[PDB]
Formats: sequence, structure tokens, C-alpha cells
Amino acid sequence: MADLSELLKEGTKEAHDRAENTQFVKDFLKGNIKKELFKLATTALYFTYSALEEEMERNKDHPAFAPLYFPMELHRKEALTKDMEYFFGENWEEQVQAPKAAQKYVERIHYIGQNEPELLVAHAYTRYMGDLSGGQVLKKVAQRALKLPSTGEGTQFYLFENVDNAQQFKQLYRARMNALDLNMKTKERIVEEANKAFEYNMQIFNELDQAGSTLARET
Amino acid sequence: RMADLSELLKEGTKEAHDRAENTQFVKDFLKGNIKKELFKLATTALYFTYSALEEEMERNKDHPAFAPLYFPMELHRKEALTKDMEYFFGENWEEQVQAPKAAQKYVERIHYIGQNEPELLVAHAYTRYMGDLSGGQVLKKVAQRALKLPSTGEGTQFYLFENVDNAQQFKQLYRARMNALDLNMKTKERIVEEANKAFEYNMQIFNELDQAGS
Ligand code: HEM
Ligand code: HEM
Repeated sequence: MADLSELLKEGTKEAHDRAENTQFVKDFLKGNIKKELFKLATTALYFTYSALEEEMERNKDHPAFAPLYFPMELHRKEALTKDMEYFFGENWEEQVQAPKAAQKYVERIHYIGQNEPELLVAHAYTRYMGDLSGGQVLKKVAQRALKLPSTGEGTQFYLFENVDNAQQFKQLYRARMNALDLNMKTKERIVEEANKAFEYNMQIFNELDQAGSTLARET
Repeated sequence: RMADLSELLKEGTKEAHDRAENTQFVKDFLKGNIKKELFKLATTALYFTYSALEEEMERNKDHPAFAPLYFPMELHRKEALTKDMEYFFGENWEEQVQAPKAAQKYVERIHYIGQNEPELLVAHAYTRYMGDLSGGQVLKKVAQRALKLPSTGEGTQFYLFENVDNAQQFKQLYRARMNALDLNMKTKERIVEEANKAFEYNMQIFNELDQAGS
């Protein structure tokens, strides 16, 4: 009956609103986030996106994912690697681990990309559609809050230097999702997997929240 | 010999097994960090999962695509699990207990496969029992040490195969029977995919049990 993009928008309303209501997000938007906590979040992002982009690369020619493959426009790994150099140093990859909640999310991404790639759209939609929407605001907030350089270092993740217009690209992306040949069953499963994706993001946030509480006991 | 189902399953589920080996709950279990109540939840998930699995194997016991793999006496865990449930919860353990959300999904899938695609039931037996026969002894000793359980086996009877004299040899018998099934290459590949699903159902139970850990 309805488009996948609408099924997704409507089917993830509840989960999207709970994501806005998380303590970590409220403290972020209002500008009260501290360096070492931003570093854990950036780390969470790096491992998340590394897996996601590895799995999209795997399925770049899969008819159930091919139209959503935008390496040059959307991919965040390169940017996040630059952000990890700035915060952690030169040999960061040798020493940093993926936080537990991020590791769970990563595990799920690898499963989906390797075994049920028709559901990978759910993880791409959840992640990239959000990035394009709020990217400009969060970049400005974090820079001012942490006294970061205006030239961009430390926030490369939030800048899409190959998207000329975010709104127009979102429109493009929705139309590509809707063109995918899918049963009503597979569509329902995709919506269910996006809600799972949000729940993984929730776990990540409240991990950071409780990591911030142990950050406050020390300081 | 790489066309043999047992090879196809081992090569085909390698990535999934690596994931299972390194997941947070499994690592925390092996270190001895899992406590009594969380072990009671873990066992609960096992009970419902194996009830479903052993019901569907009982149903398909005569099906040509599964029959040789029917081992109620050697493999079935339901009776062992029941005794473990009794030991931790007491006599009225049934009314004390409910299946965790992720276990329900696993159970629902087992029933579907057993009722609608019986040719893929081997994928579920493979994933569960072959794992059980490989690590049970270690898991048992870990559980006993962490929870101060008796050496006589109370609470860990799930991990002991009383009617299997040699796990290693029995696994080889099982592999040989899997390879003996009259199956085309298309069905074999569908078995490998379901086996990967099976692993992920376990991943979700592990992931939920870790959440309960907090
Ligand atoms: C930091 C708090 C957040 C705020 C204030 C926020 C705000 C917004 C806004 C204003 C939109 C525009 C709706 C539109 O596209 O017309 C949007 C879209 C979206 N957001 Fe968020 N967001 C937040 C966090 C998140 C998180 C954590 C996720 C999950 C990864 C997420 C996922 C999405 C998705 C998938 C869309 C596109 C929906 C669609 O148009 O189909 N957002 N967000
Ligand atoms: C630290 C955790 C684990 C370790 C160290 C471990 C170890 C092993 C090892 C060494 C084998 C090889 C036995 C052989 O080929 O003779 C094996 C077999 C197997 N394991 Fe695991 N295991 C773990 C967890 C799991 C889990 C969670 C599952 C899924 C529920 C699983 C499923 C299997 C299966 C299906 C086999 C048979 C492979 C085959 O021979 O085809 N294992 N395990």
C-alpha cells in the first residue's frame, strides 16, 4: 500500500522520539558535553560506521542494496579516522577498543550485511538520513562547547563536503528506497530492523550517560 | 569433499562463530562474572529453546530430510534442563518463569521451520547440539566454580551428555549422517543460511542477557 520511506518514518516515530529524550542528547544539544565523553562517542561512531560501510561495500552490487550505495557522498570512515587522529593521537588504532554497546551494534551490522542484505537499507536509512538532517547544528554546538578549531578538525564527521544540498539528497535517497523490489513481508522486516537499530543507538547513549556519571565522580 | 554439508556449514558459519566466541555475555560467562539470577535467566532461555527444538524434531522424526538426525536418547536436553530449572527455582518453577523476548523469537522460528520447512531443521540441530558437544565440559566447570555448585552435577546437567561416551566420535557420526542426506546443492545452501540465522538468534539472547547484566 505505502512507500518504504513512509513506512519507515511512521514505523520509527516512537523510537525516534525516545532518542531525542535521552539524557546524553539533551546534554549535547544544550551544550554541556565534556571532552573525554565526546571522545567515547566519536569512538562509538568510528566502529559503527566502519562496519556499516564495510557491509555496504560488500553489497554494492546486490540488487536489494545497489541503489543506496553512495560511497563518495555519504561515507564517514575517512572523516572519523581524521577525528580519531585529532583526539587520540597517531597510533590510536593499536590502543582503542570499541565500547560494549557499539560492539553489539557492530555485531548486528556484520550479520545483516553478510546474511540478510535486503535488510541493510534499515541500518543505512537510520544512520545516514539522521546525519544529513542534524549535521549542521551539532557541528556548531560541539565546536563551541569544546573550544574546537573553526577550520573543522575534530568534527569532520558532521560535515558532508560532497553533499551540495542535504534536503535534495534526502529526496533522492527516499525515491531510491521506494524503487527497491520488496514484498510486504520484507518491508515489515525492514521496519522492524530499523527499530532494532534505534534500540542499539539507545544502548550506546545510556552507556555514554553512565560513563559521564563516572566522569563526574572523578572530577 | 567440500560439497559435503558438514564442510559447507563449518566454512559457511565461520564468521558467525567468531562473533559468538567474542560477544560480551559469552566472554563474561567464561571469566566467571555471571551471577546466580542471570544464570537462572540463561537456563530459562535454554529450556524454552530446546523444548521447541525437541518438539519439532519429535514431529519430523520420520521425515526423510531429518530422520537420521533424530537422537532423543543421546542428545535431547529437555529432561536435563527441567532438573536444572527445579534445582534453581524449586518445584513450582513453571509459574515462576517466562521466556525472554529474544528466546520467544528463536522459539517462533523453530516452530515455523519444523512445521513449514522441515528440510532446514538440521540447521537448528547442527547449531545447537554440535556446539553443546564441543564446549559443555568447560562451561560446566566454569558454572560450578562461579556459582559454588555441587560436583555431583546439580544445576549443570544440561552440560553433561550422559548417553554419549565420546563427544568427538559422536560429532563425527553426526557429520557423516548430515553428509548422507539426499540433498541438492540449492537446499544445502539454504541449510547454511538458516544455520547463520540460528547463530544470530543466539546472538540476540546473548545481547539481551548482557542488557539484564547492566
Ligand atoms: C540529537 C537529537 C536529534 C534531533 C534533535 C533530531 C532531529 C531531526 C529532525 C528535525 C529531522 C527532520 C525530519 C525530516 O527529515 O523531515 C530528523 C530526521 C531523521 N532522524 Fe533525527 N534527530 C535526532 C537524533 C536522531 C537519532 C539518534 C537518530 C537514529 C540514528 C535519528 C534518525 C533520523 C532519521 C532516520 C531521520 C529521517 C526521517 C525521514 O525523513 O524519513 N535522529 N531528525
Ligand atoms: C567462547 C565461546 C565458544 C568457543 C571457545 C567455542 C569453541 C568451539 C570449537 C573449538 C569448536 C571446534 C570443534 C570441532 O570442530 O571438532 C566448536 C564447534 C562448534 N561450535 Fe562453538 N564455541 C563457542 C561458542 C559457540 C556458540 C555460542 C555456538 C552457537 C550456539 C557454537 C556453535 C558451534 C557449532 C555449530 C560447532 C560445530 C562446528 C563443526 O564441526 O561443524 N559455539 N566450538
